[PDB]
Amino acid sequence: GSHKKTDSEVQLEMITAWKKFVEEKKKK
Amino acid sequence: GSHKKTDSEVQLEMITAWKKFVEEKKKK
Amino acid sequence: ADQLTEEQIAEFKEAFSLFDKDGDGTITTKELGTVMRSLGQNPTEAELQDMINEVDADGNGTIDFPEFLTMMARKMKDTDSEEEIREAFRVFDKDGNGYISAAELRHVMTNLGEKLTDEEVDEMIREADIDGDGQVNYEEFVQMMTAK
Ligand SMILES: [Ca+2]
Ligand SMILES: [Ca+2]
Ligand SMILES: [Ca+2]
Ligand SMILES: [Ca+2]
Repeated sequence: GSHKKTDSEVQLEMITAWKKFVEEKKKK
Repeated sequence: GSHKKTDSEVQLEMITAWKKFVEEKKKK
Repeated sequence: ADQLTEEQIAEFKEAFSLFDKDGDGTITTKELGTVMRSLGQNPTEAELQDMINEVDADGNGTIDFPEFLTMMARKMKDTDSEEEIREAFRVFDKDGNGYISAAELRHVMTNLGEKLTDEEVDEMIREADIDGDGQVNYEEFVQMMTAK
């Protein structure tokens, strides 16, 4: 039930995505 | 040909993981 | 566009300062860690190094004001990398008109092997779409990654 996106959260989730791409490849 | 990966490849890695945050966060 | 104004400078200044609560002016792996920790997640330090170091010109880990604004705007371990972004746009596109369409994003992604719906892309366009025409130009691309 999101009313409005907060600018800080968009950056933080986009930084979480950076962590995700590395994690997925290097999973050994 | 190719050996080391340029910006384009890193950007494909990010954009996939970026779509992944939308799934994780906002898919009921 | 035939005149610049300090609005851009002030915007970028604040967007950096948000993450750099310390004051010293570096976004290190500890800085990244503490932010996630406060909220309620505990990262793996190896990954925190990598995710920065792909882009970082120095490859030092301590990302100062200019090195952060590089990572935001310029991007990649090259010098004047606004051109490298303009080139990245042309790879993704099948035209290159200072934009990136939703269809073009679906194509270049799915080409690898990923049958996923377009609406998931569109959510993270209209999270911060300035122009409002179902594309992503230079300014919109940076500003969406640098949301303040
Ligand atoms: Ca610091
Ligand atoms: Ca630096
Ligand atoms: Ca386009
Ligand atoms: Ca647009």
